[PDB]
Amino acid sequence: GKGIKKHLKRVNAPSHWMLNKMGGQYAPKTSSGPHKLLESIPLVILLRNRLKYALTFDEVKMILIQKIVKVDNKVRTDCTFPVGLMDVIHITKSNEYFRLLYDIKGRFVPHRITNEESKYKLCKVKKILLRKGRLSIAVTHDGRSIPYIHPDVKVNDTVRLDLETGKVLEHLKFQVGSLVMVTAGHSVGRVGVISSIDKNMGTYDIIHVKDSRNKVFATRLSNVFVIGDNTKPYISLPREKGIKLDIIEERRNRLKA
Amino acid sequence: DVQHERAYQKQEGASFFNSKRYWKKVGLGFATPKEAKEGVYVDKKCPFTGNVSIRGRILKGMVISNKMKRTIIIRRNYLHYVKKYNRFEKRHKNIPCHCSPCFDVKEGDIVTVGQCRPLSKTVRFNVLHVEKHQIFGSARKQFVLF
Amino acid sequence: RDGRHKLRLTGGKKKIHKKKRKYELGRPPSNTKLGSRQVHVVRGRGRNYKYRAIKLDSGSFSWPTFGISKNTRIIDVVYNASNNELVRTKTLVKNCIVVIDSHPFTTWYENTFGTTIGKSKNIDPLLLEQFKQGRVLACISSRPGQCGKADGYIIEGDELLFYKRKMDKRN
RNA sequence: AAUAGAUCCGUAACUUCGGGAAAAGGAUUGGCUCUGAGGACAUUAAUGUUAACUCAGAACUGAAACGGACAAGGGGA
RNA sequence: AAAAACCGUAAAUCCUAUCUUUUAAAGGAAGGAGAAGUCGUAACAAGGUUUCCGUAGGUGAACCUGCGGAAGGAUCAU
RNA sequence: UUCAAAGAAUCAUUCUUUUUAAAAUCCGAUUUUGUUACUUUGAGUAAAUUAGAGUGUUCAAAGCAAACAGUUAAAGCAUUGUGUUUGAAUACUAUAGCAUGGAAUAACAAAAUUGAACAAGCU
RNA sequence: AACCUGGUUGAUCUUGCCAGUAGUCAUAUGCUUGUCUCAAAGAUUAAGCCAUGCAAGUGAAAGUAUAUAUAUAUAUAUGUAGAAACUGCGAACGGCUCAUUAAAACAGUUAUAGUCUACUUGACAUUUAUAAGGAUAACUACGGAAAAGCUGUAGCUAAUACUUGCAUUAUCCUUUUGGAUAAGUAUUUGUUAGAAGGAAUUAUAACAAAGAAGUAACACGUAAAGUGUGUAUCAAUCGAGUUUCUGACCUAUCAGCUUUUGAUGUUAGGGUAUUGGCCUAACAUGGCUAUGACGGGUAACGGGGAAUUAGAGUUCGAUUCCGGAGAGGGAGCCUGA
Repeated sequence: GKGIKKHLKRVNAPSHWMLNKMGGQYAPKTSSGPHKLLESIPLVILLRNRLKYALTFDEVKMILIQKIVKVDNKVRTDCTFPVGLMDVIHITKSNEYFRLLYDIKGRFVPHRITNEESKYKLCKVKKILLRKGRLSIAVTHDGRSIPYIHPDVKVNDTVRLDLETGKVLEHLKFQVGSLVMVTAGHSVGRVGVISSIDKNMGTYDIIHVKDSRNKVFATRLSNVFVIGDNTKPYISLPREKGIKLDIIEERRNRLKA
Repeated sequence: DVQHERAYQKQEGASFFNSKRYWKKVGLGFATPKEAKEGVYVDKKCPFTGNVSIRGRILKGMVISNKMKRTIIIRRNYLHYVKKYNRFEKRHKNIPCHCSPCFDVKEGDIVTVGQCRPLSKTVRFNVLHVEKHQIFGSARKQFVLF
Repeated sequence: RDGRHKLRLTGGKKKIHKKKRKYELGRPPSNTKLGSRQVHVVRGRGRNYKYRAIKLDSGSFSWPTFGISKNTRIIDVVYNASNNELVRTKTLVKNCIVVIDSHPFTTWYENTFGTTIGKSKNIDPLLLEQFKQGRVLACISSRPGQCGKADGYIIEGDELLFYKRKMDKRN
């Protein structure tokens, strides 16, 4: 037959998964869920190859059996569960909270997060639908459906979704001064203020983003994520703060120690 | 005058009883022809009148034959780069396009077409705008950089 | 059953590999006669059920000038734009012309307006005699081989005039 | 003795390019009920009156039979 | 449920035709190689009839002859 | 078929900036002025392989790791315990397609037995 | 490392090829072989034929247990397990091979405003009830056949197997409150109005008809109320089918092909998950071609890639990954997302 493929070859795995060639012939195919396979990482990899808590898949299963790891404050027990771009995974045993982010290089890194920030996740809206009764519902990057959004929320906006109540608290627009983070581009993981946008009739829309050091980089509209206004980010960025350094000064300031 | 088939041509979507001719604005910067605005024809595959929608890509070409009913043949000329000899070579490809009766298409005038859903075994494009172009010789023979 | 095994655009024939897949499919037609209502069920792709009607005698038919639909029984199919063996063998297809019992429509007109929304429309004269005979002309609008029922609408105006000329400078 | 009418299809070597050729070799054919096409004539773009048998197609039908008798090439190297 | 009929999908077998590849063959006619074989002397010298071309005919063979060309000639020249 | 002119910065030069026709936009000033080829920049660029950064697998082929104090404790941080620092870069991914700056070189377009623009009156 | 050398002659300078030279993740083979590391391996020809054995099964809270075994206070109420069997899910992934295949497949680039989509994830629902019905496996006993994943008759019983079936909400008026009014999820038909897209016959809404399938007659237990299983629709996700543009080797001693028998297009329909000559009927005569159509050949699966490379190039790519195809050769079909 020709049904859905259910295996993932090790070399065919996404690059940011960052697995070794000789470490077996297969990679864990993420179960279908809230995030795309390419745009996410299974929690098996998250806490075997990143947190190093478990050194085999079986120990990953042993961890997951105890309802101790919660993705967005709800217990998850699927080994190949897609965690996705930004969300709060809380481990109760060590009482630690990680918000998943990108880095300037473009891999998925857990970021240590305090309790007050761990109940406060960001969701980039992707679609605005209206169902029966003229009730509007937002489809977010998280694969989440939020009914009864404010009318002022637009298609590309980003809402602060509270983890417990699942309700939006406030939304951020996509003006030319809005802080943004690139999610899949050549400049994945970069953070900037959106210098400008341009609308292409019937084709991809490009936006040019200004860095902290006045560095302009362009990207497609489909893979940007508003993370705040001009004032400041609404989350805590990793140690590079989303500032991608050039290949020269990166070596230069790595050398000095 | 207009009903020449052994079926009633209706222009589905026109509305006939309550309301307050049907046409749409196709988009992509193309203007709906006044002939489509105020015409009497009915064409189920017309971009501005029928059920089809223009999505995909836009091309331009030279009309090679208009002897099919509401369907014309467009030749696209282009240069293909032969790397070994570091120079180009003339090549062509002709694509069939549906032509609405709102357009008076002759032999050798450049038309622009937009991709639509498969309308026949070979038609996947529909003309959007016609610009008259005087021709000399055989349109198949002549070469236009478009 | 679809998409191959035939000449190219140029006229050349294509050597065939990739024998027939299930998703090409192509089930046999449903020559829907008129008679006692009977419908079979066909399991299409993805377990979506389709209702293959074999015989119908009634259906929902609409008064489009008034925009009101009433269920009624069809009498006889008298024209179809396609091959005219379908009318002779009395099959129901998407847009064939049939005859409809007009009594439900006349009764509805009486109970709503009286006298033998968007009210006071003055109808048309040419449909009056067709009503008075008792049987009216309608065009099917559903696909009985797909939805399992034969719905339609009364034809009037120049469309009715066109079909009237096409059926009966005439034989 | 073998078909042999007609319709549709297909037709080689060779050739003086004209033929060979009805090459060879296939299929169909009744009856019935229908459908389509092919004309002429007058009135104020539209409506009526009327003729020929000739083709094409579809159902149904029968002890699979139908150029039913009559008539009527055997081909090829 | 058996069973049957009808459209449809249609394996498979057979007939016919065409094409492709391989292959037998009396006889015919080439080419190449081998050896001190037989017959002549065609070409290279003006090669003992200058050589060669196209064409045509003839002859044991190389070849000969006619017609028109070329010098790659044996003439750069009263 | 728009040529050109004038000014700041290294060495003697080289390099940077401004305006100079016409039509619409802003009360003397606020600003766009064919198409394509071509060329420049980007976006999408699966990995393995390739080039290539780092990394003493005892070297190398490799691999993507690893490194650091610590005869067992200082230091960092937490208001008593908790190891720490990291790397897995970058480029290529047609010639075609998307967007993009463009002055040169190439084509095509418009251009008269005519074809305009403006002003006034008329519909 | 951007390289040349021997060979025509008595001798010379050329053209010109033969030979030499080096590499090959390129095969075979000969001789020889003390260590360690690394690791290709029935592709070439026979997608030839196969003995034998294995290669897809699955129950740790959570469908169904008087097969049966066990343990707690005293024949009781709890449990612990549990062969077989019914039910559920998977077996459509994976693995192998490269025969077919020459604008086909494949690759980059699009579209799906022309569609389907199990598991998983997020939202969220409409026209006897102190809990409804028969019928069956396992099993029991009587059997048949040399043999098989063969099964006959009679008797019971379960189930999350199969099948029936039980409030309420919203709206208008005086104007917290009292009165009054209305009630189908997809899908199909007819008549209308109309946050987003580039463009809607879009979302959605109104009226008139139909109308599936459902909304728990189900099982275990988390804060010092949860879960599992199942279910309508939408969305996401894992995918898929079609689809735009561009790109391929040799051959003209293949120049005209296609078109009754669909060839190109129109109209109407049928069919499909959807578009489409995909198919049917009527109609028109179109469509491709020296910029190589149509044929023929390939000891041709395509690509990522490999060898050789100064730069160009030339040759290879069955074979780690991706896509395609196939299971002796064809065809047909059931279950199922």
